[PDB]
Amino acid sequence: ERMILIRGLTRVITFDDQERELEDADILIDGPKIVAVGKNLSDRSVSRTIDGRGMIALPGLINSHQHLYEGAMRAIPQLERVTMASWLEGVLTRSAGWWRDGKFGPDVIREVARAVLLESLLGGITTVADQHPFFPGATADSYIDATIEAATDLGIRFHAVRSSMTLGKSEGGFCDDLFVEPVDRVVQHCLGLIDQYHEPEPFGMVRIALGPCGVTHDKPELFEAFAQMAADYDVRLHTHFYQPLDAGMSDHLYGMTPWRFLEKHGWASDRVWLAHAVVPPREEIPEFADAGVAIAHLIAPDLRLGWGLAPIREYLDAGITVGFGTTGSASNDGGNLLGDLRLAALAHRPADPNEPEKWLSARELLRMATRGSAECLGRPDLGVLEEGRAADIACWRLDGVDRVGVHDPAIGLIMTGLSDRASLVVVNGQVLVENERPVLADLERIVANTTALIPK
Ligand SMILES: [Zn+2]
Repeated sequence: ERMILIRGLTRVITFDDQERELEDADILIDGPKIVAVGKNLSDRSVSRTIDGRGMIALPGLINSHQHLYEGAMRAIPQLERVTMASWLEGVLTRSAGWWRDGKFGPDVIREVARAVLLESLLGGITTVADQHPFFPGATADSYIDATIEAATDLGIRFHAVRSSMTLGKSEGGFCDDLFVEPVDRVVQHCLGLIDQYHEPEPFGMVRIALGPCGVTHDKPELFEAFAQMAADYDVRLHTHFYQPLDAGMSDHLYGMTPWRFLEKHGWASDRVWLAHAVVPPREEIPEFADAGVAIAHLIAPDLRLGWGLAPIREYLDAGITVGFGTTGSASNDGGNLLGDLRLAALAHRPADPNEPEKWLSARELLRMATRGSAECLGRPDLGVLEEGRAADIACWRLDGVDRVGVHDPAIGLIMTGLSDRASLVVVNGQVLVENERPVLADLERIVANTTALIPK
């Protein structure tokens, strides 16, 4: 009261239940929450007014699938053109080698996370779900502590997804037994993280989720423990889903499809969101919907790894929640969620060359990146510019020379531009970016410090 007023925004995209948009309108903020969205709001109890003229405001973008530690693994010549098998082997080899050489402990990961998460804020991303699977040694080291610390320092909203690779090469697994933890170690560790960090209240800034790498990378016992843990502590469940080699490997290991696996081990529920979902059998999609599972579309790695086009239109037709994410920077290789939406806008269209009404629109993509992702993460308090939701807001300027001649500013955010840099970004009511610059973080100092720590 002590309120913040963003006045005169040229366009507001709400993604509320009526899909309202507004022009020349205001957003009124008090503490962590939005008070009003509308024309000519009162500045009676306002301590600060921000000039929104020439900007478009959206809900803060929500990256429902990251791997922050991979920020250290960008643009590696040997991984430029690689199929999954070679790629995965190259990432595991590097994370294991750097770690054993003392170059990749929680303290390095903290600063790599700080850089990728600051990038995220600067890209208009106000919540990130990071899935960290790398816990070498005889004790679960403090990598998630490190990412939470970075996220907390920056003030970005954060879901830490505790991942693993519990299926050993012995038992038909992919990875070296250095990455393989006993299921009880993983379960024990997750219990402690929930107790220490999880903020279940509305507008909570740190949440914990439980996330096996996959149906063919983790023991079915882990899936069931997590299903129990999620019901008892009311947290959510995350895993990869229907990557191209999965159906065959699942059949080989278990004689069932990946979806049947999930059903059998307690994961066919509305506690679950699923990464990629590139190549499910079409017949199972109605079952996804009936179960209430959510799907995060990840166009950039699906393309980069040569996997192709997830049936997103089919998911939307079926009423399935669709969110959006970047995955990690070893398979993207950036954290630029907004830019990746352009990739999706365009790459999907050749699959349906004569039915353009099937193509994903700009507004559908922006909805996936905000409300959709919010729903993946089970956050009814995010992803929507309306009274009562979190004051998580991302705004871009529309008056650049590269956006001249744009007729619809929302389509324009996808279809035009030299830069995806946000102008104004608010998280939990706190202004963190203004004039395309961090207001509390030392951008240059963060770059210098993290750069020095990247393994060479
Ligand atoms: Zn992933």
